Amino acid sequence: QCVNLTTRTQLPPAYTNSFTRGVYYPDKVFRSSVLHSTQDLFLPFFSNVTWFHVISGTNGTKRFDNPVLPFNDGVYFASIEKSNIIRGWIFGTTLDSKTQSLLIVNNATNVVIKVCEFQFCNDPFLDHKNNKSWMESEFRVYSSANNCTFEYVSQPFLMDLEGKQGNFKNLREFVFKNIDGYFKIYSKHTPIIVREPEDLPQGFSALEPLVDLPIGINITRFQTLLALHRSYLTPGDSSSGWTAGAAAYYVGYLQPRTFLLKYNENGTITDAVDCALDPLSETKCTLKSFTVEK
Amino acid sequence: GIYQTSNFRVQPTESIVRFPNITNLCPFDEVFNATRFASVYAWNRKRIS
Amino acid sequence: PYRVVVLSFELLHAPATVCGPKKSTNLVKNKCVNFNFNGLKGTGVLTESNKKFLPFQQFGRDIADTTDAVRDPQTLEILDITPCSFGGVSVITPGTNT
Ligand SMILES: *[C@@H]1O[C@H](CO)[C@@H](O)[C@H](O)[C@H]1NC(C)=O
Ligand SMILES: *[C@@H]1O[C@H](CO)[C@@H](O)[C@H](O)[C@H]1NC(C)=O
Ligand SMILES: *[C@@H]1O[C@H](CO)[C@@H](O)[C@H](O)[C@H]1NC(C)=O
Repeated sequence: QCVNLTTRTQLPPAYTNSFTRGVYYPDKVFRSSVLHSTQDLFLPFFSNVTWFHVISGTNGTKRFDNPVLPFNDGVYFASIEKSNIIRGWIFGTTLDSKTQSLLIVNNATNVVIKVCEFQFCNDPFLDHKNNKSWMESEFRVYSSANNCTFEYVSQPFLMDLEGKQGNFKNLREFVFKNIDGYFKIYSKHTPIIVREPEDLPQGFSALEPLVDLPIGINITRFQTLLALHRSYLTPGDSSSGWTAGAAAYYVGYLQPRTFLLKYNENGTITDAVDCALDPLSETKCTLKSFTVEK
Repeated sequence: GIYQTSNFRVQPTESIVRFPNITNLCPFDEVFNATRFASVYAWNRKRIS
Repeated sequence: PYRVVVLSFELLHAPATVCGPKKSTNLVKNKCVNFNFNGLKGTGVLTESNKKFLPFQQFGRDIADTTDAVRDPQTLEILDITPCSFGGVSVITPGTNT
């Protein structure tokens, strides 16, 4: 069923600046307390990224946001939740059961990487009933499965096992690059406990490499798949009766840039500085240090 | 006097190569040890990856 | 009747598919040996490495961008590598006419 559910709230995009996120281990080499300058793809510091949300505080049956997005060179996805509303992704060029599409679906038993093509609905997603026998009774992700030649299965990426509704102790950050016919996915799941629900956390992190795929197809457009826990918070009908929960996720972008990174004694990344933001940052990059004298 | 004249080194004698096991393999038994075989016109076309 | 199968492998090598290295070999330590850990061939002397990699790290690197430690693909232990010993020779003489 292509649902095409009503009460479609089309709103302008909320903007949140990119506060010193978007760093990842560029390769598999190891270092020890050194300074390194690297020219590669990164998310530039302090850039306005798009904020999307699905929340039932005021509109339990009216707040859904699953539009298509362009995948120019890579994205930095981030999500803050506690009940795992975000569950899948979709990519490709035409998405008309004619071009290969990547259905990264988390599942529960095992994450599945699929290259196959499908005729997806106008508003594809998944929903699962509030019943005790929890199961995605609505396989509304698509309706046709035509042709493909590669599939892959692995252990599903872990959850924080914090299934509450208070301060969202689930925060998951992902980066998806596609170069040289390799689809590389870096990620990190930062649990934390409490944080003011204003924007993305103000701090620093790192993005360990997770997976690589040698599939090698051109990519130009994508979007996200939300599996809903359709409950009796608005009891009765299903297609129109559901809850929007409380979920927020931010979408950024990548640009070629030069960075200076430092390593600790055991080789982890503690902090880094770009080479195009401020004249002082340019001076740090050129002098190759974190301190300068008069 | 003294004369810096020669350079010496120690050369190896043997080689070693390593690889991360053979854990995954291509299942080809089902081809030869097939329960039943395909007809003359039309055929099974098995893609290996 | 004869049961026959025809194998047809494609080309153009953009979708690298099957391949195989196979043929693993033995290990030695504390001797001048050539090593081909993962196609990063080198020559030198092996030993242990007390330093700990990250779980995804494969082979280390030191100042001046040189290989210094590699994790063995079989036993998953990070060994340390040192270049072969070498040096220079000086000759002391008191005089040919003496
Ligand atoms: C989810 O896991 C089950 C358990 O093996 C599996 O049968 C099912 O195919 C998986 N889902 C998808 C979409 O593959
Ligand atoms: C680095 O890691 C080692 C163990 O891997 C630990 O003993 C040490 O305290 C760590 N140091 C820092 C600065 O993280
Ligand atoms: C390789 O296989 C042997 C077989 O016993 C096993 O002991 C070893 O841990 C394996 N190593 C890897 C990296 O799979």
